[PDB]
Amino acid sequence: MEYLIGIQGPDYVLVASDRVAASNIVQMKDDHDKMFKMSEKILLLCVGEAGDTVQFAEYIQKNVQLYKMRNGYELSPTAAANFTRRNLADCLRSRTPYHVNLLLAGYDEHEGPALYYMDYLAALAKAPFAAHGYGAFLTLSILDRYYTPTISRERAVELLRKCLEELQKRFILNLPTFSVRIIDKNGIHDLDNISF
Amino acid sequence: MEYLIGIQGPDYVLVASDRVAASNIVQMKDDHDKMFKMSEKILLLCVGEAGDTVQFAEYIQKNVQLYKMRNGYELSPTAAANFTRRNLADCLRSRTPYHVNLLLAGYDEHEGPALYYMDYLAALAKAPFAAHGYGAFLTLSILDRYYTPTISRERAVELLRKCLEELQKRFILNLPTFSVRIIDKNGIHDLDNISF
Amino acid sequence: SYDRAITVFSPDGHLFQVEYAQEAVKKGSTAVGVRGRDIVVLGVEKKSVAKLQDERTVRKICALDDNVCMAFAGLTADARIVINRARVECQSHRLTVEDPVTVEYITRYIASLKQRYTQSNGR
Amino acid sequence: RFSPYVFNGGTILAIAGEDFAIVASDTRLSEGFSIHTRDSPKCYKLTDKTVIGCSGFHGDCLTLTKIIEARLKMYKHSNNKAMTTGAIAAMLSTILYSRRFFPYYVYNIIGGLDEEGKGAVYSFDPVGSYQRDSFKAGGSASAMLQPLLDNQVGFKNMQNVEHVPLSLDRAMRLVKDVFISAAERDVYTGDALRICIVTKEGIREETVSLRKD
Amino acid sequence: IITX
Amino acid sequence: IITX
Amino acid sequence: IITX
Amino acid sequence: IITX
Amino acid sequence: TQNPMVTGTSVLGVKFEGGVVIAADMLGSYGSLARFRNISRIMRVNNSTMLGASGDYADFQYLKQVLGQMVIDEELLGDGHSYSPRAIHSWLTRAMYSRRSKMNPLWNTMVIGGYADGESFLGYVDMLGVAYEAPSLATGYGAYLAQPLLREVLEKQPVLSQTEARDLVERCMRVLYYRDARSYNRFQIATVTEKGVEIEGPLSTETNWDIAHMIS
Amino acid sequence: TTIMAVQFDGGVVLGADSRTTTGSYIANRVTDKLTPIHDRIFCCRSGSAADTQAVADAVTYQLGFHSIELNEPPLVHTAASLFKEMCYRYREDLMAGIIIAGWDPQEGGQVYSVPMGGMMVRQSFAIGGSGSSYIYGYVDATYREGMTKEECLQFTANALALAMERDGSSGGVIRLAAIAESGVERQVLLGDQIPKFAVATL
Amino acid sequence: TTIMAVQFDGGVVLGADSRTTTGSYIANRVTDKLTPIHDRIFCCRSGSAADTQAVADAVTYQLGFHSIELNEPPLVHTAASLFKEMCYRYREDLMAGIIIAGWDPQEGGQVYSVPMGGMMVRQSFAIGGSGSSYIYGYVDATYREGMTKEECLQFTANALALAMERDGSSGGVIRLAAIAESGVERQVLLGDQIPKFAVATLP
Amino acid sequence: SIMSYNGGAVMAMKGKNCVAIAADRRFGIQAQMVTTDFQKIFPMGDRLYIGLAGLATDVQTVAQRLKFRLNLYELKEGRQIKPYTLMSMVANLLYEKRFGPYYTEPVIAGLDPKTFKPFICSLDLIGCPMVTDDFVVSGTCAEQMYGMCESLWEPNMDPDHLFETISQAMLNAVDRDAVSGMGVIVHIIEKDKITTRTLKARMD
Amino acid sequence: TTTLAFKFRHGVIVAADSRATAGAYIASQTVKKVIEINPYLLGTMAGGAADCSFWERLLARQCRIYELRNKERISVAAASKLLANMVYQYKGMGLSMGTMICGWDKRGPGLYYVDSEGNRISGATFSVGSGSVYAYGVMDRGYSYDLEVEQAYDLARRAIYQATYRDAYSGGAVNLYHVREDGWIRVSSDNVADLHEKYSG
Amino acid sequence: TTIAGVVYKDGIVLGADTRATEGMVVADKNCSKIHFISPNIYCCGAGTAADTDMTTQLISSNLELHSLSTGRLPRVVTANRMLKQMLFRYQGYIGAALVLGGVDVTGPHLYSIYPHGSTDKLPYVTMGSGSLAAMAVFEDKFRPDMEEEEAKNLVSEAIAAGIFNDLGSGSNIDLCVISKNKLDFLRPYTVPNKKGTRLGRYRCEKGTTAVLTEKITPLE
Ligand SMILES: [Cl-]
Ligand SMILES: [Cl-]
Ligand SMILES: [Cl-]
Ligand SMILES: [Cl-]
Ligand SMILES: [Cl-]
Ligand SMILES: [Cl-]
Ligand SMILES: [Cl-]
Ligand SMILES: [Cl-]
Ligand SMILES: [Cl-]
Ligand SMILES: [Cl-]
Ligand SMILES: [Cl-]
Ligand SMILES: [Cl-]
Ligand SMILES: [Cl-]
Ligand SMILES: [Cl-]
Ligand SMILES: [Cl-]
Ligand SMILES: [Cl-]
Ligand SMILES: [Cl-]
Ligand SMILES: [Cl-]
Ligand SMILES: [Cl-]
Ligand SMILES: [Cl-]
Ligand SMILES: [Cl-]
Ligand SMILES: [Cl-]
Ligand SMILES: [K+]
Ligand SMILES: [K+]
Ligand SMILES: [K+]
Ligand SMILES: [Mg+2]
Ligand SMILES: [Mg+2]
Ligand SMILES: [Mg+2]
Ligand SMILES: [Mg+2]
Ligand SMILES: [Mg+2]
Ligand SMILES: [Mg+2]
Ligand SMILES: [Mg+2]
Repeated sequence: MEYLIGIQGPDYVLVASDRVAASNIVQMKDDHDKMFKMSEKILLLCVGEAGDTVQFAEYIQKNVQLYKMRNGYELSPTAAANFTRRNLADCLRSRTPYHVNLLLAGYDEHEGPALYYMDYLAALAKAPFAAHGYGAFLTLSILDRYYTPTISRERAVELLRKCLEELQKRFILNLPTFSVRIIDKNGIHDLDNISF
Repeated sequence: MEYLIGIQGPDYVLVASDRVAASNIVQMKDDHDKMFKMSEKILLLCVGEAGDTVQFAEYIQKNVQLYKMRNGYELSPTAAANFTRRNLADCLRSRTPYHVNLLLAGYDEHEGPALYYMDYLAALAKAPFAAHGYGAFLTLSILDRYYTPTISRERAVELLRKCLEELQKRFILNLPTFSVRIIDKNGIHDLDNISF
Repeated sequence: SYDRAITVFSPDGHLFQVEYAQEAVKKGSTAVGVRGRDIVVLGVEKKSVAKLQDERTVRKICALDDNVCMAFAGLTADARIVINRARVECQSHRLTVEDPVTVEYITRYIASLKQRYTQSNGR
Repeated sequence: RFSPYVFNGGTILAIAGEDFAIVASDTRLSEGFSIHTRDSPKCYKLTDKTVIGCSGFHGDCLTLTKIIEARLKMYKHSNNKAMTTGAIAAMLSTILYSRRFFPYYVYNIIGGLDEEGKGAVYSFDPVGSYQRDSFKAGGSASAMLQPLLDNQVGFKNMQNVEHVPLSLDRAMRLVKDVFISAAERDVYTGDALRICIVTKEGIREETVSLRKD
Repeated sequence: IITX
Repeated sequence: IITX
Repeated sequence: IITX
Repeated sequence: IITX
Repeated sequence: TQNPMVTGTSVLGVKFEGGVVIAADMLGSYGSLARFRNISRIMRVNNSTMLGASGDYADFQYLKQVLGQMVIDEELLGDGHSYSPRAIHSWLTRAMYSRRSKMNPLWNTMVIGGYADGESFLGYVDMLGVAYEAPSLATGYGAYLAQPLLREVLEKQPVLSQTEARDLVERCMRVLYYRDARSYNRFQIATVTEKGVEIEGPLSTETNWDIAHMIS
Repeated sequence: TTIMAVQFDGGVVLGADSRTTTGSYIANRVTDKLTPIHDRIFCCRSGSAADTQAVADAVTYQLGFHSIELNEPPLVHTAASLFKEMCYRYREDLMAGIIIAGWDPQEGGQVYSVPMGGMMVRQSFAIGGSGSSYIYGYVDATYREGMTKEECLQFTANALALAMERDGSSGGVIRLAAIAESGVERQVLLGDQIPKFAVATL
Repeated sequence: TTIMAVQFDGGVVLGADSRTTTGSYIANRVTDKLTPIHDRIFCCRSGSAADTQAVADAVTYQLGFHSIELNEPPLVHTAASLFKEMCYRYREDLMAGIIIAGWDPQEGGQVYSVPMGGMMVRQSFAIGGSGSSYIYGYVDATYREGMTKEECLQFTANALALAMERDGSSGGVIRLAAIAESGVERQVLLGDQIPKFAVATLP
Repeated sequence: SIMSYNGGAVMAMKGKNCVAIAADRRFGIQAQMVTTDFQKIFPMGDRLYIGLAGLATDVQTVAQRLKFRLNLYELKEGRQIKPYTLMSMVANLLYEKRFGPYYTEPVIAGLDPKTFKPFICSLDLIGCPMVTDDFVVSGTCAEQMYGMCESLWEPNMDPDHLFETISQAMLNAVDRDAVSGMGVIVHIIEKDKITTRTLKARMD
Repeated sequence: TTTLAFKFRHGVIVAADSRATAGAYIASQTVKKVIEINPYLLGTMAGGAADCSFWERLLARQCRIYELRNKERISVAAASKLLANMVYQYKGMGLSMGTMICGWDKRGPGLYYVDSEGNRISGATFSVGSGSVYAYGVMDRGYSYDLEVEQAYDLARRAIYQATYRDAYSGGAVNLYHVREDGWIRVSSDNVADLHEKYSG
Repeated sequence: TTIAGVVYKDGIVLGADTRATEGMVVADKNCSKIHFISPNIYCCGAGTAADTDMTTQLISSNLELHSLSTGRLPRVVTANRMLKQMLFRYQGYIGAALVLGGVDVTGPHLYSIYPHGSTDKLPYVTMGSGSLAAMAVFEDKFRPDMEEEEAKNLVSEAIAAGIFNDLGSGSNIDLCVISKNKLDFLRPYTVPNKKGTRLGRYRCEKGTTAVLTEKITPLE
């Protein structure tokens, strides 16, 4: 069961997500990616019910790309986050609700870096850091303890590693590997996977 | 959720069990022992519902020890296995059933080594090898593939390690360490824990 | 069920059934105990001797647990009962306290078992 | 499904002073949308030093207080002294737990003097969880009463205010105000407020009118 | 009733 | 509800 | 069951 | 939902 | 009783200066069927105490049997002590509570009326052991229809005479005949005073149906 | 509720009690359950008050328009048919037990039952409503072929008085109506005017 | 089932239909629901056949022993009381609607109803069973104070005939019994002997 | 319960020539706090604010969709909307969802844009409006809030006394509710200015 | 509720919040969740309040009788087992108790987790209650057997504090105890409001 | 809620209490339950508050349309029809229980209307949780052709009965008197319930509440 985490520093956002696709008692994939590139400076990390997660994420993705094509410039992270919310919330009492939980991370030339939390009910909240899944229960207090708003990215990767180690130690699920990415002025960078 | 495994060779029985005590989403203990010494040449490995497992195992344990004290010699593994079954089966339609699953491993001077499987309903079966828990679903086919009745103990520890590796790879639970013991003509020996 | 008071007081404060039980002890084979510096020894008289006896089956020294044993003198049938009751109790202590009994603990238990049989109906 | 419970309402309150205790309750007994009676207090005298307030299911209120009365006489007969406030509280905890699997649907607050002559309040859940408090509301309107007491008696969320001792007059003005405010909003709380003041001189009784609607 |  |  |  |  | 069978509706009671009056119709309903149209739902307990019962009539008959045997038992002693109305009320609370606590209630709601040592007694007990006293009582639909009238009078004038209390009870019994679909216009009135317990009946109220021509 | 209608030579008699209940509270003690659908066609209503009122208003509309179109008085069988159609079509959504009775120049005095489910059947006399259970025997023993109008009125008031005595769900006043070529005659039997039968005291 | 009993001066008349049903199959068309409890005390049985038979057998035993002990004929009120006690105590486990009727030298002809739940009440006449719903009106309109025995028999047969006509759960033959000081007179009204009332075909 | 899922509390309070509106700052999902600066009070005009406690998703949707309707109204009419007219607008919006409602119970606080007369009201979740001359409350600790308001509120309070009263009613009310708090924010609305404060408050 | 305990070189630390609730209503902020079984044994309370208080008070009764009968301190293992065997009879009847039995005996520092489901386990560290997941996070990242005493007090206190921050059902004050070889001591009671002032990214 | 109506010699008297509840808590102490339908027709509302508000408003609005078109004073039957047909359509899901009263060219008329769409035309009616209390007063004391002040006394007595015996009802008594010549909307008619006075004062002075952040935003 799926883990997402985001940490926002002064001029970047660091994100990570587990790489397991599970079904019943087995892991079916150990190199799963739960991150979707919306634009050059926006990632959407999506977990939840099978079918709903990809169908939702990819629909947002294609619409954000379509906006770039119609207008010649990209949606801001905040505008993409509110676009995502509008859709989720509009669908909530419909025949086709989506049971998904998300983080949206991004960098905007003018507002700087941003992290957004959204649950399946479509409550949207901006946050300095956040996490989804059962693993969040073990790791949010670790983030509260060590995070500061000035945290550098070297140290954010270290803080992230403490959280992922806590999951190795204490969480009952076998989540052995994680995707790590970071967003800043120069776009989306892939960092090395964190593995055990 | 708990894993037990037993492999019987020509003159020994090799057993192992996971070392996790879980509660909700967390592991609460990583050095848990699921094995109970009944006598000099008998181990009882017990898993199942909290409370029931220890209460059942220790009641059997004390009664097997009491038999040694009353009579000056020990119950055979077969007799202890049938004693254990009688109790479980007698309690099955009572006010106080025990939701436990077991292996009983032992060595008898005359019948040689023996492995016994028992589920909570109290069906008792002798077997050349066996396993309990969800992990058994991933490991029993590995035992069917490589086990032979003449298997040496060096090779049985290797076969066991393939099973435990399969749980690292493929099982959705985090079972990082295992108790390993072996029983032969000279009693019960502790082998090194198998860890990851 | 038989409720007769068997052990009762006699006029000068005696409990005659207990005294008579003591007389049964005095007719039993002699048993001796010595507490050494780092050893403890129990020795006991004959039983019968007798060439046709199987020595093993009539021992009057008996393990209660791994760390406690006992010898007795008196009615051997009565002893067997007491011994088994103690053997059961040693296992209940181990169950509820996860230590072996102290020797005092199990002595104290045997003693109160005996006392009960001097103040209970039908026995 | 016959149900053995029914909610009959009632709000209770106790305050501990330095040399006094107050136990207060409204007098309305309800059932459904109806009033059974306007004059059914929830305070019960236990000793010269101890008063108990009870609300919830009235059937249990009656039964429990009669049990307590019997247990106090039994105690006095075995031990040749009246039960202390603290001993009553400790005993009541065990009585409530004896029915852990079929509870007395009662909310209890004990107010009295302790052995040094000082105010003592003990508050209970239906299965006997309890502790000592400086002040406590219970029953129907407790969520209305408690916060104001936290603020005004506990001095909570207030800066630059001297934490003076609670006078009887001020304790008394508070008790009347919180019940009058509860009477505005909780439909169960009304008719009359009954106040018992426990001191070394004994137990006296004030009563004030509440809204009848 | 109450929980901790 | 309301009947006759 | 069987009635009158 | 408020009632009258 | 888990499921009541033949049942009775409201019982009314009101204190007056020198006594207590209670009223109850004479009907045992079987669901909506008015099955037994001439049953008493009032019991003389002893000289100072009377009892009226709503709910399951077979449970009331059991209480009558038990309580009747208790007063005999006591009379046998000829010792100068009698169960006061208050004591009977207490006993009844305990018995109801006790039966409730075994999950096997007696399916009744009751009004005890009495007069002893110059004081009027009026008390209520239900099937759960809820019990209290009050100047007027009304069980069942009477709680909704009769009690508002009773308490409105008693506020303007707490101390009623016997004939005032009687006229007020007749008025209430009229309203109940008009608005309770399980009521019946054949009732008893029972009065306790210094002189003991009288049960009058069968009684009927006058009714008005002028409104049948005001379909307005 | 108890409702009843009887055919005589030249007309019909209809009757109802006047009780409307919610649970066992009486929301109306003087209800008028005999509703006019046309000049000489009435329905007696039992079951849901909301349902029977709505259905009766709808049939009244349907029949009034029909009658203007044809420029003739409506047939009683046509009123019954319109009730039947609506009560059958909406049987799963309605709780309505109806008696339609009246007079027309073609077939004279007629009584039709449209019970729950929405069948329709013509009858010499009909009874319906909760209280009707308590008078099947009585009406089976009393009904005579060839009763006069006054006899039908007496028979009706008796039967309803008996039902009202026993059914908690019936009561109040008896409303009667007689319908013939000459018109509609309505009346109320109340209080002492309602036929009396002793409670059988010992 | 429909059952009925009527008091007259000197005795009682009892009546029942003869139908026993399971669902809507008729397991017995000629059931005898009027069972003798003593020489001059009968019960009429409705509800569960098993329950009313077992209860009636038990009361018969209780009353027969009581009667030998006292060496006197039993009171009708005593038979009714025994029925009441058992039907009330076991009300949650029984489905029984009983009429007890008979004669004794002390109080003469008496009818007691013990309906489900186990109350007991004495009545001039009583009716019970599923079919009794359809004759409340009729008996309320027909019953007269002071009826002779023959009038009570006619009244009873009429009422039961009417109920049997309408109640699917009643039917078959009418069984009657008259009980007085002189003894018990039983009879069956069957076929054309059962009172007839026209189905109201259309003019 | 749906309304206890995110928790939260708002109240509003009337003074002489001024109003106050206040809200807790917690955004949580059952036991878990996610965030401690979540917006529940939204401007609807320079002197007119709506506070929404309830399910967080609908707190946002109602605020946003109300804004949609409000902006159109003001462009189309000549003018800034009156407090009473905003209430009717909200009422209408919520009652459209009568048979599947938004899970929020708004409170409105403002001054009339011409008279500057104080206005407060609240609405239930299907749009029953409720105007008062003292105070309104809404959220998981409504009984707590009622207790504080009924005991502290007085008529004709000035901006400084109104601030203290609404702050004390909020802080003490939410300190008795597990799922409300993590901060309190207060807006005081005057003719000539808006004063916005966060309070020193328990963070447990 | 949040409670925790851990063994280290210098004994066993035991800490708890002080909140009690009835649903979302905060019933108390002043509950003592650490119970003094005897001068060298503590018990902790999470779950139903009445259930914990009653059964741990009964444990205390039983440990004292034991001491009077046997003329010696009951062991941490035996005391925890008395509690396990008492509650086992009541499984599935709705008791809600999650406790830690903390002491120092002939085997050194002792710590058992015991609950109403039937679990009884020994271990180095535990956290129990609605807030336990939040406390495990910080406790686990700061724990070591060779913690200096004051560092261990800081860790326990911070772990509870952080649990009170995230978990709606924990709060009030942090109460901290230390079981040493010659008995337990009460180290501190700090209100969470005062701790927030102090801490500390 | 307790609502009620009476036909008197010259008109209608409607009555209502003023309490509104959310569960077993009072949300509003002075809520208005007697609604304008037309200048000569009013309607008391009980049940789901939003439903009674929106149902009476809609029908009033459609009657204004109707009377604008006809140039005539609206009839009580018309209001009754419109309400009942709507309520019936919604199958009881609109929880509106109404007492409709007015005066038209055919005289005074009073109806009760239920959520499922049944109506009763009667000379006195009551609705709401306090309706049996109010109805007991009407059965005890109503006479035909009462004078205005008698009718007003009787209706206020009936509402009072609800107020004091029903936990659902409370606060003030409102009346509306409608005749051929007059409309008196009497809000409040009676205030039988008052809050007690505050014995102690909690005037917390400036600085008592600690503040973390402040922003002043000036306006025009
Ligand atoms: Cl051991
Ligand atoms: Cl009768
Ligand atoms: Cl009597
Ligand atoms: Cl109607
Ligand atoms: Cl019908
Ligand atoms: Cl039908
Ligand atoms: Cl009907
Ligand atoms: Cl009626
Ligand atoms: Cl047959
Ligand atoms: Cl049979
Ligand atoms: Cl026999
Ligand atoms: Cl019956
Ligand atoms: Cl019967
Ligand atoms: Cl039957
Ligand atoms: Cl919209
Ligand atoms: Cl504390
Ligand atoms: Cl012990
Ligand atoms: Cl362990
Ligand atoms: Cl917890
Ligand atoms: Cl630290
Ligand atoms: Cl109309
Ligand atoms: Cl209502
Ligand atoms: K109130
Ligand atoms: K009737
Ligand atoms: K038949
Ligand atoms: Mg789907
Ligand atoms: Mg079990
Ligand atoms: Mg009221
Ligand atoms: Mg319908
Ligand atoms: Mg049976
Ligand atoms: Mg809070
Ligand atoms: Mg917290």
